[PDB]
Amino acid sequence: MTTRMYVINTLSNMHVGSGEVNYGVIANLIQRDSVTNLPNINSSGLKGAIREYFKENEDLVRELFGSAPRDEKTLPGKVRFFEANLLSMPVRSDKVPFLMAISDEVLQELITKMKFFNCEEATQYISHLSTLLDNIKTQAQGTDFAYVFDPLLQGAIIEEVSIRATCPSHIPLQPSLKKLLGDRLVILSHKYFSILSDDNHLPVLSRNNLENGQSANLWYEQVLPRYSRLYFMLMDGNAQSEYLKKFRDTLCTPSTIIQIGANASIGYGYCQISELSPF
Amino acid sequence: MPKNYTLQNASNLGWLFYKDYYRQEPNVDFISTQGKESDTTADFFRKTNQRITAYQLNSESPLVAAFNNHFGTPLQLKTIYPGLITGSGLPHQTGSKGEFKLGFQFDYTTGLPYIPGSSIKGTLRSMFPFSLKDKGSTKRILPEYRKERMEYIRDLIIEVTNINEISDTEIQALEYAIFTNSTPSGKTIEFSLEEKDVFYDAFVADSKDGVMLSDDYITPHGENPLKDPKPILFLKIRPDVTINFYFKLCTTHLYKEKVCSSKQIEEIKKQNDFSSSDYKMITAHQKRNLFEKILLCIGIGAKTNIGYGQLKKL
Amino acid sequence: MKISKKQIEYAIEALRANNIITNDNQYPKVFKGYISSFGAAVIQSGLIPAIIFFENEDNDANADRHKIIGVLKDIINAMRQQYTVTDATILVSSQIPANYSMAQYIIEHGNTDQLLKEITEAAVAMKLALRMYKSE
Amino acid sequence: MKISKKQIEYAIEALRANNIITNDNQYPKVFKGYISSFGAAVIQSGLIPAIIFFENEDNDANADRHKIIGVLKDIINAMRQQYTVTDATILVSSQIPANYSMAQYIIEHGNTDQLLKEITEAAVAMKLALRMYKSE
RNA sequence: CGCCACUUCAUGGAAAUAAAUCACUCACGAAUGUCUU
Repeated sequence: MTTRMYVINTLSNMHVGSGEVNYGVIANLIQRDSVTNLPNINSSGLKGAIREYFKENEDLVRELFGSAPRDEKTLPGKVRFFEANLLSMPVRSDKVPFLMAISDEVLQELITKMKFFNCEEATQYISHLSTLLDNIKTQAQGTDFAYVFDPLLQGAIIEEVSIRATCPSHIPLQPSLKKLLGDRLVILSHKYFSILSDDNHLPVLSRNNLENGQSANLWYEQVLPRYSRLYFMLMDGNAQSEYLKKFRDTLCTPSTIIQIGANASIGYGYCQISELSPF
Repeated sequence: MPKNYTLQNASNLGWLFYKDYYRQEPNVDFISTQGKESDTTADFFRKTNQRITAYQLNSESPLVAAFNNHFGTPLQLKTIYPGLITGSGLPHQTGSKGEFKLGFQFDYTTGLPYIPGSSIKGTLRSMFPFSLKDKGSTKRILPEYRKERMEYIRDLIIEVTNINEISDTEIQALEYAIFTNSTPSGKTIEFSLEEKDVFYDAFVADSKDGVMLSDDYITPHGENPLKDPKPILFLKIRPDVTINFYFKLCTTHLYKEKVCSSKQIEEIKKQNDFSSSDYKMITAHQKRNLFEKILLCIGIGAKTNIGYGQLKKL
Repeated sequence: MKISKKQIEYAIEALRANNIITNDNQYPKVFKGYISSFGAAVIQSGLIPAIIFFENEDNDANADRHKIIGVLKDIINAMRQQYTVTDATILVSSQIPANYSMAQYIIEHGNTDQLLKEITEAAVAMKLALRMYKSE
Repeated sequence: MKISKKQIEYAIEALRANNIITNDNQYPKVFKGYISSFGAAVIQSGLIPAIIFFENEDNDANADRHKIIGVLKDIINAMRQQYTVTDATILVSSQIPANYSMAQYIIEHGNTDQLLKEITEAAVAMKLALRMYKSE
């Protein structure tokens, strides 16, 4: 009841700038986790974007998010927003346009987070994800692996000639886990996923500034690829029930699209937020 | 596999063009000078280019359908033949024979050719008077730039909407509201969530009967006509290909040459001294028509001066 | 990625040793674009295509582009000279032969992340080192 | 920390001496952003890359960005002038030569913990002293 | 009318630029001002 896990499905190339200076090729990098070095959204940015979406409902924002800055009455927000961590990232291939890529360490982190935070429907997900991770570890036996669960994706090149996909027939993929993580799922080793998600491999978009049709500036912007999945934790801090119901209804409505990150005017950070479906 | 891109049987076009293009194969050499000019290297690159230029796109594509669901009703325009080029400045070159020398703009996830929303926004803004920044270098051409573009914007607005007369300050306010979402200055207008202009990515929608990517040549002849030319091979979007432009546009309210919010304009209307002569309104449909006219006028992409990237109504 | 001061020192000596920096602490203005374009090519097309393009000696370019690949090789050699014993067990500490083609060295050693990371760090170091001197 | 009045005085004198503030107590607007961004660049990147970026002349910028590096060098020189010369002290009091770029000095004068501390303090003093003046 | 091919396969420019650099609130509140031998 208190804690729910929400999945973020991005519909365009999303950029949450870290704001730091990079003197290499990429001038603008994206936010990364302080521990795992994976792309993420700061909880402040998530809360700001969601508050911007709900700004019209003044009572709901005041009860859930808190008081507006520099208001005379500073009242704390009741709902607690946790940072969104990368769940699945699309990887380019030769057999299919893109595949859903997740590492064993990402799965273990998700299992640990569900154990610690005690999500609403966490028990079945933890059980099945632990079973899947144990099967993957048994099959790998300490080596690098790229495991697909579709027999047609055998021998697929996951963005790099070194990484080739093998299909272990013994390991089953439950349909709810497929829905959570994504179709055409590949389980990568930590080394492979770190290589595929580092600064030399993440997609970059080139932009230039034109003055009377002549280029004045030029820079590269790192982006999180479209259709990437991130999970964040929402804690119900004794907030009012009806406002909470309205919040979850609007948030999980299929017609709802939320903008998170930078470059809103050029259609960058548009996402769909989904709740953890019961298993 | 070879045609009809889809999501189940395809190779990521950006992947093929950038990462898999220069894969190291047995008996294929392009490190040495002899290898780069050899016929084996030319055959290798010819096969790679043929793989690139064999994919079609159906109108009922689940990718394009998902794009339509996410970003709304598209603006469908059709490519004419010089071709269409996007991302020409992306580095893709080694010095070999039969390879694509210029870059191409591919979506990372889907792999489809696309035009980033930044490109569309900049192209549309370039035909507005206040696109050029007031700077020391630009101050020589600054007056003529705005003078020429303001007339064009005026006729286009009078064409697309019912407004009989528009002022220079009104045009400035409209431009800064559409592109900057602010006032001409640095002031912010209290806008609602829906009162924002968003320029999504233009995607290739449907190649009716044929592939969507073709190969083209630009062959510069140097300043010496007695020297040999220089064949440059690049990848272009084929003519007769449907491009889907996605926008999120709102209604702009102008009262006394200033941009007003929707609730602001409601309050202004409710007042006693409401002059209907000073009230102007451009709707989202009229904004779309304005953008369509701009696109049909100048086009989008690279080498637009020499014809590339011109569009016709579907 | 943080560029160390020793990497910038290596870049300075490599740019002097090949002949990017003249005796009066000046360099031709086109090498700036050369190094920036090499970084962009590495990030976009890949390590091997960029190395092959900028390694070519039969160019129509204004200046000697292959000298930037030479500077790359010298910087990588200097970096590998200071690899620790425990680093040599994980990382390849062998010196790249002077006359060896860099592209074929990378190909024969694979496409390992070590070489790509070293190339990117050395390219950033070269850019920073050129930023310290005057463009003719 | 707390604001050091002597460092603020040094910053005032260096800003006047490096032709940042005109005869009227006024400065070009972009220098505020320059001073503010210098500290963030120093923290996020290395000290050497930040000093290279800001000391770089012939750049494409709205004003003379290397003037802030000149101001920093003048402030560091004043601090080293005021340093107490006693045994069992850590700070080295030798001044930075006027013919020396700051990048070169930091390059060949490593173990730069003292230099890092001085540069951060001088940046803070510059930021706080620039507020006495008006931006055009 | 017959017979017959060679040549050329990227250079130059832009490689980040400005705005915001913490803001508001709380800055001590209550008890004890002598007590027991």
